[PDB]
Formats: sequence, C-alpha cells, structure tokens
Amino acid sequence: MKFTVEREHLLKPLQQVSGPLPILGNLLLQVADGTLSLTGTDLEMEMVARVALVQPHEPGATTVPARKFFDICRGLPEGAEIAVQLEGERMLVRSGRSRFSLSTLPAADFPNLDDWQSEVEFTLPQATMKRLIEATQFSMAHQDVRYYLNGMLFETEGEELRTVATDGHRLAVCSMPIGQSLPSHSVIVPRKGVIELMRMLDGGDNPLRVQIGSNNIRAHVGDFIFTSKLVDGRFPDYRRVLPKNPDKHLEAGCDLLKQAFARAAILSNEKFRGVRLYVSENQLKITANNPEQEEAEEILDVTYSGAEMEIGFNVSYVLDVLNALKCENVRMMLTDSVSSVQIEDAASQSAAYVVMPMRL
Amino acid sequence: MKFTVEREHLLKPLQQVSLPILGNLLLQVADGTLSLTGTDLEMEMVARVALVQPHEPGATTVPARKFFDICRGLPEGAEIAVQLEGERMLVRSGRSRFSLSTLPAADFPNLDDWQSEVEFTLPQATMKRLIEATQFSMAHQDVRYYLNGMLFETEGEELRTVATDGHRLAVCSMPIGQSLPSHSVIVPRKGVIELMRMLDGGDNPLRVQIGSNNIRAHVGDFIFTSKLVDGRFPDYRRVLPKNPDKHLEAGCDLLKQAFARAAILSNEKFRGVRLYVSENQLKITANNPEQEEAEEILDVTYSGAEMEIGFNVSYVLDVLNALKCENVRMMLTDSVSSVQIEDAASQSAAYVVMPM
Ligand SMILES: O=C(O)[C@@H]1CCCc2c1[nH]c1ccc(Cl)cc21
Ligand SMILES: [Ca+2]
Ligand SMILES: [Ca+2]
Ligand SMILES: [Ca+2]
Ligand SMILES: [Ca+2]
Ligand SMILES: [Ca+2]
Ligand SMILES: [Cl-]
Ligand SMILES: [Cl-]
Repeated sequence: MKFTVEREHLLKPLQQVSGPLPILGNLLLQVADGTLSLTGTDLEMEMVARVALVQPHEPGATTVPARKFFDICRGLPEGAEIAVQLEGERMLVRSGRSRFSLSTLPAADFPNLDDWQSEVEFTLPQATMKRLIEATQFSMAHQDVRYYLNGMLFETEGEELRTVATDGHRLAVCSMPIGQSLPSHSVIVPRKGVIELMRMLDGGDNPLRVQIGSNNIRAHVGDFIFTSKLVDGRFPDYRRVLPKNPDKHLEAGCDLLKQAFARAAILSNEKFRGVRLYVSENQLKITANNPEQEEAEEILDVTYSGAEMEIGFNVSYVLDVLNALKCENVRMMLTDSVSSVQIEDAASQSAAYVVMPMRL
Repeated sequence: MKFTVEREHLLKPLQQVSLPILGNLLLQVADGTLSLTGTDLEMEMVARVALVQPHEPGATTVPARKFFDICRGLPEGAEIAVQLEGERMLVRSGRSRFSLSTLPAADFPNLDDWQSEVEFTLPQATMKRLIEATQFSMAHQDVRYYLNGMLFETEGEELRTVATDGHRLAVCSMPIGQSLPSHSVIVPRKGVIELMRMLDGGDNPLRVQIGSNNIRAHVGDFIFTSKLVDGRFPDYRRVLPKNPDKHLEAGCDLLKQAFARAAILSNEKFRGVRLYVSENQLKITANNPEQEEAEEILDVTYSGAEMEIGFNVSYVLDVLNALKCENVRMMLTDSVSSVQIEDAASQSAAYVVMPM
C-alpha cells in the first residue's frame, strides 16, 4: 500500500472519520481503484471518507492510530505532500524532511457493521437536515436509563421529514417538506449518531441521501458515507404532549424576551429554576425568587390581548428554546396556569417547543 | 446608601473586583465616590467610581457574581439605580427590578495596615511583558511553595521577573528609568494572575508599592494588594549556564512546529526528544514504548562542535510559544548540561531547560 496526497485533501476526511479495544482507535486505510478510503468506527456507527488519488499509488490496506496520524498530518505545513507506505508492521509517513513510523493493526481485524437492506430512502438538501437536527438536538436526553430518549426520532409522513427530541421534561419538534412522497415511518437515531451526522453536513451543494433499514440508518453526501445502528425501542408520542388549543398568543422580540429571562434567572432557584409570568394586555411581567428570598422582576411591552393569567416554568428550558430559535420574534402559546406552553418563531410553524408548567 | 450610575461605568470595575462574606463585594459611597472592594484574605482589589449624579453615603455588602451578572445582563446604555432598603439592596434600571441579600459592611475583612518600603512607576506594557515572558515557568502546587509564585526583583534601574519549577526557568528584565534599591519579593500565583488582569492595555502607568509582606499596584482608578510569599527563591544567575558558547540559530516557528510534530511520537509521560546538532543542521528524533518514531531535519545556523542532547519537549515548546519572535538562539554546553534559549534579536528574556 502506497499513496502520496496533499495535506488538505486528507484533513477534512480525517476530521470526519475521527472520534469525538485499541483497533477502534485506529483508522482503516484502503487504496483501491484509484481511491483512498478512510474508515473510523466505534462499533455502533461508522464513517467512510473517500479521496481520489491523482498521483501514483499502489493498492493495499492497513489500520493506523487515528489521533497520531491526524495530528501528524495537521502538524505538517500548509500544502505539504504526504507520502505513505506500508513497511512490514509499520506505516511510514514522509513529507519534506519530516519522517514518521507508526504502528499498525491488520485491516483484516477492522470490524464491520452487519450487512442490512434499505427499506426507505429519500434525498434532501443538506441545509434542510441541518435545520431539522439543530432545531431539536438540545432537547435530547443524555444517558437516561430510558435509553430510547438518548437520541432523536426521525419521522417520515406524506412529503415531510420530522425530528423530535425530548428528555422527558421538555420537547422539541421540527418538520420540513422535502418534495418526495414517503411512507409513514419512524426511527430513533442514537444521540452520538445525530452529532456525527450533523458534523458531516458542510452546508454545501452536495445533496444528502438518506437510507433507513429496520435497524440502521445511512447518510451519503459527496465523498462521505455515515452508517449507524438505530436505538431499538419505542419513542413517546409527541402528539399527546402538544397543547390541544393554546388560545392565548403572546408575541415579543426574541432578544428582549431572552435578555429579560436571563436577568430574571439570576435570582431563581439554582436547582429548579422556576420563574413566573403574569400576562396582561400588551404586557408581560416576569418574576423570580430563590431560597435566600432575593427577587427579580422584569416588565416588557409585548403583543397580547387574551385574558389575564399567570404561569410558571423552568427558565433554563425556556432560555434553551429562545437560543435555539435565533429569530426576530417569538410566539408563546398559552392555555392556563396548569397547562404547558408551546413556543415558536412568530414567523414559522416549522419548529415547536413545549415546556411544562410549574406551580411556584 | 444610594447611587445612580451608567452601566458602562460599573462593568469594568465590577469585573475587576469580581466563608460566605468572601463571596460578596463591599460597596461604599463616601465623598462623591463609589468604592467596590473584593477580597479572599490573601489579596484585595478596590475600584473607585466617581459619582456625578445624586447619591447618599453608606456601605453594604452584596453577592459579587449575582450583582455583576445583573449589571452585565442589562442593555447597552442602561442607568443603574441602587439603594439599601433593609436588609436588601435594590437595583433598578428601566423596568428591571432586583432585590439582593446583604451582609453587613462591618463584617467585611480588611487586610492589615502596612508601610511602603520600595516604590516605582512603569508603563503597563512593561509589566505585561515581564509577566507574559515568565508566567508559564512557575510551578503548580509544588511543596516548595515559593516556586508556585513569581519573583519580582529590583536591581539598579531594572525590574526583573523570575519563574521556575525546578526543571526549567524563565527570567525577564526591563529598564524602568529610576534608581531602585536591590530587593526581591515573591508574589503568589493568584496575585500574578490579577496583576496581569488589571492591564487593561491603555496608557495609564502602573505604580507599584512594596512592603515587607505586601505588594500594591495602582493603575487608573484601581488598587490591587497582595500578600507576599516567604521563602528563598533560587538565584537565576546560578541556573544560567556559565559559558554556553555553542550557539545555534533557527527560525522560531519552523523550530516549534518541528518539535511539535516530533512530540507526537514521544513518550506520553516523559515527553523526551533527542537533538543532534552538527554543521548548520539540527535533527530532532522521538520514539515511544510502541517503537513508533519521528525524525525532523532543519537547516540552522550552527558552526560549533557536534553534540547531542535530550529534553522534555513540552518544556522546549513552552519556551518557543512564549517567544513571539522571528529567530531563536539556543546556547549549548554539553550533553549533560542545561540549554539556554533566547530571542535571537533580544537579550531581555532568557530561558533555561534541564537536559533529560
Ligand atoms: O533544585 C534545586 O534545589 C534548586 C532550587 C529550585 C529551582 C532550581 C534548583 N536547581 C535548578 C536547576 C535548574 C533549573 Cl532550570 C532550576 C533549578
Ligand atoms: Ca466513527
Ligand atoms: Ca408539501
Ligand atoms: Ca455548486
Ligand atoms: Ca424586586
Ligand atoms: Ca525520544
Ligand atoms: Cl453618579
Ligand atoms: Cl535578563
């Protein structure tokens, strides 16, 4: 196995196949039919990056320490030529008067995911999948014993793809039309897989092809192919959590709302983070207090014409939402003091967020 | 106690000054000035803010982080009205209202009074230079406590910093244009951090006062005071190689990046690399327990005798990173002695690394 390649034709592929038993700490390298393939895996998911070889090359395959190899390539100067050749049990890397000899492990020992058949497929712009994931990712659970929440639901229905995330306390949903007729279907992508998928998306003109099997998901964009197992479990139904008829709409500028809440949060309970809202004609008042009896109060002009009411909620969750929206204006959809709140960009129903009420 | 001040005039001060009462800031309105004081009993920062609007005298103590976070949290151009009521300190701006808990000003600790013995003035940029040139070589948590801080030495008209952990050393000397006595104090690491943090970067000069057990720095409307560390700091003069007459010169960034690449295949714990010097060439090698190997060859300016020597590469990289320069000079003795490293264009800082 031998190849010579420009440094910058390796770095993005290396970035993608690297991670965030010891062979899982290596990258599989393969030279075949004019192409260098690099694969990383943690047994649950895998990334394959292909790079065209325009310079003389010789076929073969090995595995090499991922972090050391990446760091060597990155440490070489911009534009450097990197010549690689297998020499016994070692991989030799040379560029200029810099030389390196890395340990290998056999390509035969690099683990594969089981083979599987694709049952649902669709293509969509990368920007669209990026918006879907970014809209909801922050509401996924981390390491909950309810293992099926440590991930994101992907739901196809009609011509729409939808993502849902919840940690069992708060919920995020995003839906976007993708212009293809789809079966009604849903799967749970593990949280790490979501993150890896997200980082594969450069926001470019390459279309994204998604293929979903009964136990796996695959995403293809240009020179990259990502494959992950699905979480084998039942996701909760997002539909029963959405408020039925939130008939009291408050609208206000996102930043003003966010800044008022961030100030109020400073004097809220450090563990439970409850803040109270008092809504009246075109006016919102936010209060917070803590066990030390310190108190915050914010009054803002907003748009509102419903009946007066008050509601409490977790200010950390509400701030998470307002930071995810990054938009001009926000809509808070209210029912009463004992019902959840749904929050949206005032100018788009594509993403919605639900936060539980708190009795304070 | 009442004041009303622009957000812009509180923020920098609050940031500079930021057992329960140690978590609070002491606020004092007296003689048309707001004083803000923060302390951890070892050191203290005081900021003075002139009050151009109506105000009433008095003092209290309030949670530092919360007050800072509320003031920062308010919008550009906010006016911040403050008054003691209770028990509580009220902060108001726009239609944002806050009630904070207090501890009595009477309880706020004072550093003991002390007398200035040595005093001088120098530019902010010179103190920045002195500290950044050496800070990275201080020990962290060494049982020789005085190595966890930084020596500040006056000699002739020079102010000098020295930092060392036993394994490598940094020294930097700068002229300050005043006749100074010969004196040395050791400033604790925390104090060195704060001393740096108060510069700022404007053209306000720094005024330093040194006592037998304290150092004080005045810049602008801020006064920082720290206790000193006792103990006998080593003599940089005995650490400098007596006659390192083998002189190698190389590009700083070229040299750094070569070491940084070799370091990848050095032992993770011991970090050793080998240097082979010969006529106008440097070879750097490294290897690890997995028998992986790195080799770098660089063109350098060298016409001394050949030799080889081992070093902890993290120590060398620390030096090269702290030098912000075009070319470096490595000054060698033999395979079992230290190396001295300087900017090829300046002698005002020097670095010493022990061989492995
Ligand atoms: O080890 C010792 O007993 C003294 C005192 C601490 C600093 C230091 C010593 N000897 C040194 C030799 C070299 C360097 Cl870089 C620093 C030091
Ligand atoms: Ca992977
Ligand atoms: Ca449609
Ligand atoms: Ca294009
Ligand atoms: Ca209040
Ligand atoms: Ca070595
Ligand atoms: Cl004022
Ligand atoms: Cl010097």
